[PDB]
Amino acid sequence: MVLSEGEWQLVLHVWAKVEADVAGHGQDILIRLFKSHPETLEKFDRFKHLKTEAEMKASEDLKKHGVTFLTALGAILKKKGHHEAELKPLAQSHATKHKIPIKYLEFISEAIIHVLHSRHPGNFGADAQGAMNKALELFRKDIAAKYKELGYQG
Ligand code: HEM
Repeated sequence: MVLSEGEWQLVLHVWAKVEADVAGHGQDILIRLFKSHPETLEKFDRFKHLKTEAEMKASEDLKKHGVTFLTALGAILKKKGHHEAELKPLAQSHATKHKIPIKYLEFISEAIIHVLHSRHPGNFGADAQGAMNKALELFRKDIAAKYKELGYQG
């Protein structure tokens, strides 16, 4: 699939706001993911033991990982579709080291869209949400094809 330049502008316009508080957004997103789909928390051997949302908020480690994850996703969205290099090392680790099924990438996509809707309603109307959703669908599609080349799932 190919986004238009007007669709990438809606995605990078709301991302510019996210980047004013990277740690905050990375933390909200992971917590939302772990609350909504608790099974995903099991894939993190470093966080697995956190029992409540209050424990998750207080975790400095979780907050450091939210920064790492969001910064890597930002770098991919700023490429505007030309992200092949950035996707290779990410596909290799998530398929072979971490073993993250595509279904979980769909769950985190849902958590990203929930948090931006919540924190940025004026910049995340229907058209902006449709463009972000396309950008994450493009990312999931490319990653799924790389997973299949690497021998995982498909
Ligand atoms: C937009 C999607 C995602 C991005 C951009 C992202 C990026 C990252 C990055 C940059 C790292 C550190 C380097 C590496 O190991 O590759 C990482 C680590 C990891 N990721 Fe992801 N990731 C994504 C989705 C997920 C999903 C949905 C899960 C689990 C449900 C997941 C589980 C992990 C785990 C288990 C690690 C290791 C954490 C630790 O022990 O250090 N990732 N991820």
